[PDB]
Amino acid sequence: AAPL
Amino acid sequence: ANIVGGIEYSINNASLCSVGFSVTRGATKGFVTAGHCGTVNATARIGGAVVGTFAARVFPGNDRAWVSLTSAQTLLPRVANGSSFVTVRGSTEAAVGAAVCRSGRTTGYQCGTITAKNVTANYAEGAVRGLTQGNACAGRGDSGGSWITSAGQAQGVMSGGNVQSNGNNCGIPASQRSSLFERLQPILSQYGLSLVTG
Repeated sequence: AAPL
Repeated sequence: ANIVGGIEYSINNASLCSVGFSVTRGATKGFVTAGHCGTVNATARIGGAVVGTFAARVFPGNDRAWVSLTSAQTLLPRVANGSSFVTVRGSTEAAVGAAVCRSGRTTGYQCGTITAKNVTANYAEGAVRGLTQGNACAGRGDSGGSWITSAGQAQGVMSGGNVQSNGNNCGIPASQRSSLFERLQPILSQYGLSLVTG
């Protein structure tokens, strides 16, 4: 999951 | 500029994020957005014009920020949905299973349901704890944008997601999406802000  | 949830703004003429919600802090106008979008005193522009600067943020740990705007900005109780608008009525927190939509400048307006609360995202920078997960899709640029129910209850701001190489998770089925938002209520009390409603 990454920022956006 | 008219400040509507979901619209694009830039940070120090480089990054892009989306407006979360119009808020006031006494006589000061602002909007809430994601903490990872800027640092304190970063300049926010909407459509090439300076609209205000980041007043405070917490990222990582949490992912929240609010931008203090100049008095020339027009705050509105609305979240963009295409050419239409969803009216912000309050901030009752919806429960798991509830339907929810989100608005941002990359994928527009997407809906899905809340699947889990108090999720930890382990970003490269550090963990962000206490996020709520929905399966509405989102893409790079949507960060900071509004999560709202159709009934107008504001839920939080877009934090992050399991994005694919195309920059969003819209091409994988809903069952496989993890799109995470920061709850609005702790941001409102942490900064003494009040939601603009209509």
